[PDB]
Amino acid sequence: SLNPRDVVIVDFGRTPMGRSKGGMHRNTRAEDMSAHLISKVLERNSKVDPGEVEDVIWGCVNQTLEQGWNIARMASLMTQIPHTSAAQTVSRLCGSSMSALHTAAQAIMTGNGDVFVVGGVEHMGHVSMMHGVDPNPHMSLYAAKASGMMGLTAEMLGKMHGISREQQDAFAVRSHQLAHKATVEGKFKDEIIPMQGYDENGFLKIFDYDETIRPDTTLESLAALKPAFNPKGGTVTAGTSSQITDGASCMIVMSAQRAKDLGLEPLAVIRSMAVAGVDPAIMGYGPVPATQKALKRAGLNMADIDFIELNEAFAAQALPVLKDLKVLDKMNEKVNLHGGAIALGHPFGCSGARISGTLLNVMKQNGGTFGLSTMCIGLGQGIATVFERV
Amino acid sequence: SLNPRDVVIVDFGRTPMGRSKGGMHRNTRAEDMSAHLISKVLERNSKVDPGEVEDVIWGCVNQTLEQGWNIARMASLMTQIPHTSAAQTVSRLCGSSMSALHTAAQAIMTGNGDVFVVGGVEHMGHVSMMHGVDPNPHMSLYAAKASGMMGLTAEMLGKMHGISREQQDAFAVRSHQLAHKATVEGKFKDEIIPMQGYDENGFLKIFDYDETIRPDTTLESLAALKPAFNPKGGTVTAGTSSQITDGASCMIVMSAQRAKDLGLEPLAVIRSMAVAGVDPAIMGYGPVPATQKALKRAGLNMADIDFIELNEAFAAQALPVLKDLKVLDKMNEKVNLHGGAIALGHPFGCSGARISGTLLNVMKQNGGTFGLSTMCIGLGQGIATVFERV
Amino acid sequence: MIYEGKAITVTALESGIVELKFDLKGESVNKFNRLTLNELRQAVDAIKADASVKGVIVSSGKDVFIVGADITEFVENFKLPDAELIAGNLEANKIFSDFEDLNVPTVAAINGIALGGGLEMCLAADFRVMADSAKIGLPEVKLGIYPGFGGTVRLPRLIGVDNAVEWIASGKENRAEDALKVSAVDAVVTADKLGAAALDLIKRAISGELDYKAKRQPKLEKLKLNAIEQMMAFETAKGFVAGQAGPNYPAPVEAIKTIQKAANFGRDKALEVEAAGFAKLAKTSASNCLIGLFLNDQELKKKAKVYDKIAKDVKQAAVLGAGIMGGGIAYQSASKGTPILMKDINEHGIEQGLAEAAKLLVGRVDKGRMTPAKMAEVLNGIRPTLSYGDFGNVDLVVEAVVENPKVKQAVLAEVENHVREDAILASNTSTISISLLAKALKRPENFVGMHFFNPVHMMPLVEVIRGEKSSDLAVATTVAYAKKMGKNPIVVNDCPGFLVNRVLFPYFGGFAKLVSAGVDFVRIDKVMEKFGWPMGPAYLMDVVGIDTGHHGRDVMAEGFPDRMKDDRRSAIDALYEAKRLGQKNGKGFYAYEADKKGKQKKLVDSSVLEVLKPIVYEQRDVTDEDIINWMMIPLCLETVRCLEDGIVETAAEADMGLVYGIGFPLFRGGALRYIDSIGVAEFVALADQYAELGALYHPTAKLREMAKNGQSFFG
Ligand SMILES: CC(=O)SCCNC(=O)CCNC(=O)[C@H](O)C(C)(C)COP(=O)(O)OP(=O)(O)OC[C@H]1O[C@@H](n2cnc3c(N)ncnc32)[C@H](O)[C@@H]1OP(=O)(O)O
Ligand SMILES: CCCCCCCCOCCOCCOCCOCCOCCO
Ligand SMILES: CCCCCCCCOCCOCCOCCOCCOCCO
Ligand SMILES: CCCCCCCCOCCOCCOCCOCCOCCO
Repeated sequence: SLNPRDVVIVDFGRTPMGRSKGGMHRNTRAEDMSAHLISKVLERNSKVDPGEVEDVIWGCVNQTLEQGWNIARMASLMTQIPHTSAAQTVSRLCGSSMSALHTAAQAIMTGNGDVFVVGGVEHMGHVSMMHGVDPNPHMSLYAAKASGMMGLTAEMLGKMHGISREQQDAFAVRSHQLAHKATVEGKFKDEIIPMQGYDENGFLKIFDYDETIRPDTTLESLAALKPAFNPKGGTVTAGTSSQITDGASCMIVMSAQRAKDLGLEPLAVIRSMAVAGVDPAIMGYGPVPATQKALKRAGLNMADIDFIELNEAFAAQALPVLKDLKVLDKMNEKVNLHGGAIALGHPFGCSGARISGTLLNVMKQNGGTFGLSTMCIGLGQGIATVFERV
Repeated sequence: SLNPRDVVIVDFGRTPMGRSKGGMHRNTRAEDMSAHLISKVLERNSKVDPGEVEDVIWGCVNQTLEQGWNIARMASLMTQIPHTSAAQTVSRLCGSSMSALHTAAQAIMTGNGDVFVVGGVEHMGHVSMMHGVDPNPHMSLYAAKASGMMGLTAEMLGKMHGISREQQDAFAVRSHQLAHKATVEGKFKDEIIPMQGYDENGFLKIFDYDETIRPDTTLESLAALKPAFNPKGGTVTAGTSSQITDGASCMIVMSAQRAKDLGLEPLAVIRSMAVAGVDPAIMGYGPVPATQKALKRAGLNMADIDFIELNEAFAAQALPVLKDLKVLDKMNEKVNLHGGAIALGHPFGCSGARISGTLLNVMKQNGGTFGLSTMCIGLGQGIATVFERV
Repeated sequence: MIYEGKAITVTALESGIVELKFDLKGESVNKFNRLTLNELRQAVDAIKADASVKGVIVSSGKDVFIVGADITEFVENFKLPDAELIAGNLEANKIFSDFEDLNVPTVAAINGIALGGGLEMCLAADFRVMADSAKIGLPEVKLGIYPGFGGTVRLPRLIGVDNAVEWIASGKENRAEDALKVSAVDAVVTADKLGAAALDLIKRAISGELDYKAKRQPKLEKLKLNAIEQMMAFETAKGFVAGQAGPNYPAPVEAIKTIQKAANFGRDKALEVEAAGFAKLAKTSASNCLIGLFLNDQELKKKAKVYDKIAKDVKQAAVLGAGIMGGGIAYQSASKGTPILMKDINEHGIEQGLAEAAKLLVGRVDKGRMTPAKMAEVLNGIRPTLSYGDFGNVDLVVEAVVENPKVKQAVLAEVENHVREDAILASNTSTISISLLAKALKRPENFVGMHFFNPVHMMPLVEVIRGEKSSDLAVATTVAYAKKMGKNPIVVNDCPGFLVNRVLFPYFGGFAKLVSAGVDFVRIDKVMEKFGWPMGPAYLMDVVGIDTGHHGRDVMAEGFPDRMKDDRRSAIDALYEAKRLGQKNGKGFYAYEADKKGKQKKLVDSSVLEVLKPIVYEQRDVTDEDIINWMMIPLCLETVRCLEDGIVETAAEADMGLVYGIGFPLFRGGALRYIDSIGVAEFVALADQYAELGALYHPTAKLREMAKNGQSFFG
């Protein structure tokens, strides 16, 4: 049986991943997008009193304009969540959303709250990444400035492990294809929360799919693109890179005790959490260190993990991570079975919980027991989480 | 006796609080200011291997420009801290830095790391508060927009509890007076880490005091200022409000176990952590709820606390909080004995650990046992921490 | 068809969808007159009765959706008792309420202007589509009343308290972009694809994709605000408006009290609140004519329209003289899509102009508000020059040469020989007669006066001083050119001081008298700022400059010697004769010590008392209430004279010129409305006890005439 203070993920709900360059969310603020998600998710679960939510931990990166001033509370106030609750925004670049899950997890375990609402958001359309950036010259005194350009790191990490242009493009195809498949077959119906938006004609309508996905993506269509971060001899193209996407992901979390009391069947259970660091130059290698640390704390071997969710930053980084994790030959059998950030987009402050949430749906749907969700972080970081289906 | 996973604050070091309007830090980045602090603090404690630092949790609010893109890692990379460590930036407006202390505390308790480096920073000079703000109209559908103006909330909470213009100004004088004294008597020599800066003449020199403090602040000089947030019938003036200050605060934290092994005497020990919410309109009331929750978790009555550190956001809010906490008649005996944010400035992302750190020095210096550090947060929030000297 | 009226034609469409069209046959616009409201009733009942209907689309067959309301026919329905009045509006609201209760999707395809009742009709429907070139708002406040057709009910619950209070209390119009942001509108599209949007939207509501029922709910139930969140929201709103609206509160301070009470209520109960308060305003505050304010606005929207399309398109413009005023006129013309030429005599001038225009553009880019690519276009729009070789295709030319009758005449006459004959010329002078300058030119019909206020990019108002020989086309083009530059132009006839300035100094005359009466100016402006004025008299004088105000005094004294020629050294002469030239000098009524680039400080110092001693002729005692009279009365009366001498054509224009120029407290209406706020008959009485102060406090003959007759300026 479970222990009282064991972290349990009750539910998971994400928004339709829409393009940033004039996508379906071009007229929706990140705050509202988050507030609506949290609100709708709490509805499906009428047995978890919003007043019990000790805190709302939201992940976000470019915290300015719409996303500035603790968006966690800003989005929480427009929810059925009482004013008596708290909220904080956790930023760790890419792994923001996941760190959020960890913070609440540890809180629950230590007896500092019973019910939480974690997740993350990132509206790169209204608040682009290059917006408001002030490169500190002094950084070049301790680390290469180029390491700040995620793309170039993908190039470096790629060169090292030796991944051909074809190897990457082929990966992107597998991501798009699998994403479309899961979509059409309805493997996303449970996690995707229908949301209002505007089509290319300014008309109002509800989307329940991911605009980002491109089924026509073929090796032929990808081999036509030019190197995005290194014209003179590059492999990392816009096609093998994650998409600029506006989107939010939510997740209700609580202790097994307060959970067993509400008689609601768990979606999964957190067994181990881990964060690690690597050199900024090859930040894409962050997953392996973070994963190894998680597996040890979870007392598990990489082989004991049934399904894996590796956020696809670049085909040039995902592949190497999978190779060193010794599971590349098991890809099509248990690695991102619903596609990755290449086809589903990668909302910085959101992807953390999104990949983990989708990870649970894969396990539940395919009778998995142990699952793993990890992702590389900017400036040399990594994060991993090992869930469990009971 | 010791419990292996008990949170222990090893050391604490802050920067000299300098004015933002052309102060001593007008030529220093928030990143560097933070990096230097962390680096110097680690030096004083040569027995804690920087490599063991599982994660650096830094608090920051206006995360854009200099402070954007996970400043925790950006400032950690220029430190002797290895690239193998991790870093995250936690934002909860005012209580950002304190929440950071909580995150690490919980991590240590749950066995997800042994040594941490928490703190916060906020350079309101280079990254002003009103800079890059986009008020979401939708917020007015669930809460008054005016609640977004901290000042107005101070006015509202003030009127309710009935605090006269004299009562507030008198508090400001007490803050400045007590701050200057603590400075002159050297009750700050241990916590303030000398730091390079530039005087009003562009000259280079090291400051080891707080520019913000104004000893000449008298009831006469304060009664001359005009209402800052309500000209036609106001009490909250710039004199009773915290100062716009650029500054950083650091704090090395670890488990009692790994601490006992290093044979280094603890500075304090965390017993309880708490966060609570209130209505945005009277956000300044956040401390009382958060404090009560902390006292219950620490199994202590407000009377058991020897010293208290209440972040002086506004005299109009600090006083009411102290009254309901039923310790107003104990002020001069155990409340902010070294001044507050009114004389020491209030660096958003920094104040959290700063007031807590100062709290410890007060206890250590006055043979206190139980201490309490709490602060109000924007948009209706509160946070409290109860330390212990052993 | 389902219904074919003279104002509304409910035509059927595909899939059982019906289109309720607003087309007042015979008239130019659509409005809620008796006939229209009546047909709506018949229309709604028709659709309601027809069970085959599967949705309703509301449109307009005009250039505008539905403008205000022609209240002239609702006036007799206001003199009735408060019961037969509330129930009266209630019955009218039953229409919109029913349309809101139609068990079917309803969309409002806003094609154009939808003000007052026009917007209230839209707020009734579930969804609202809007053309990017349209505008919507509730300017009821300008009439002394607030929305009476559910406006104070639906808007607050649709876009939020704060947003509603703002939209209502101010009565400002709102563009598509803004209307969409606060969510007053659900979708904005190009005029061409408006119909398609409404149709495509409705079908998505019918299919069940869009929950039209869930979207309607918000304005049928209580507000989502906390009891505490309400106290904060309302008290702050009430407070801020209370201070800038003052004692006679029309729609501003009341609208909020109406929303604060109907807060925890649903539609029906909220309607009763709205109606009740509406009756109070009509029989108290606005009883001293709502008719006037309304018809006055009517005259304007038509006047602004007559000017609008007879006006010549200004594709190419130019300004004479760079530097301060030239750089602004060039900036404004450039930032609004109007290629302008910066003409001057020396290279040093062009430098100053280009510099200032650059400082403003960079100012926005250096924080995030303007695109670097945008700053490029604007800069290219401004074209420097020291000759007239390129003035060949310029349509309108503006002069900014130094204040000198002779010089300005030479320059103006000069440019007239280097531009098309059909080109319009305009001077930016402030103390020189336009009718005088025109005499130099050989084409006075094309010469008028375009008065901008320093800074050109800050101040909204732009006076269109019409000379005695100025053609309508000349004024029309100038007015339009001002509006295109994002300004608010007002036609004013040529006269010393024009409208604004001519009224601004008599106001200062009351101040000068106070200081001479031993009254502390610090206490004075604190009272005037508590009245609603942006800046205080003394503080303003410092900003403008004692040296400037000193010169202006002579300009007005010579103009109207009979009342503006005082002859006793005042604080104005004191400071000037004492080298205290104001803020620019660093010393005026206050001291200003500069911090750095963008900031300076207002300080107090007893050293100013010494200089003012010679001005004190009596240690007269005065209340903060009287202080307001010594100031306002002289200002109001002068406005009445500007209206009587024919400087401004309508009372409406006579007040906005003060609202946008001198900075007249907005929620107090204006100089003329303020008079009505007290009562013309009761105002003359007040003026008489202050008659011992001079001709500046003496009511006009026409004012005394309309005093006994119980006549007010708005009717
Ligand atoms: C560590 C972590 O977790 S995340 C790391 C951070 N990474 C990121 O944030 C993503 C980085 N990516 C980027 O910045 C951008 O996508 C870039 C720079 C790579 C590309 O942007 P741009 O230089 O503007 O090129 P752009 O995006 O306009 O190219 C689009 C073109 O590619 C084509 N294209 C893109 N994807 C595909 C595809 N899968 N199949 C076919 N064609 C495709 C489009 O059709 C389009 O062609 P068109 O212009 O003829 O219509
Ligand atoms: C810019 C102008 C703003 C227009 C907004 C209109 C607000 C004014 O409201 C007018 C008050 O309405 C009075 C109600 O009239 C009663 C007579 O009923 C008419 C017949 O309808 C009977 C339907 O059964
Ligand atoms: C209060 C009345 C004061 C009267 C002042 C009399 C001023 C009369 O002066 C006449 C104006 O002089 C014009 C100056 O001439 C300037 C010529 O500039 C030529 C620039 O050519 C540029 C070629 O690239
Ligand atoms: C007769 C010559 C004297 C010239 C003086 C002109 C007076 C006009 O002042 C212009 C300078 O502006 C600085 C003072 O600012 C006044 C504030 O008014 C704000 C307007 O508010 C508009 C609200 O809609």
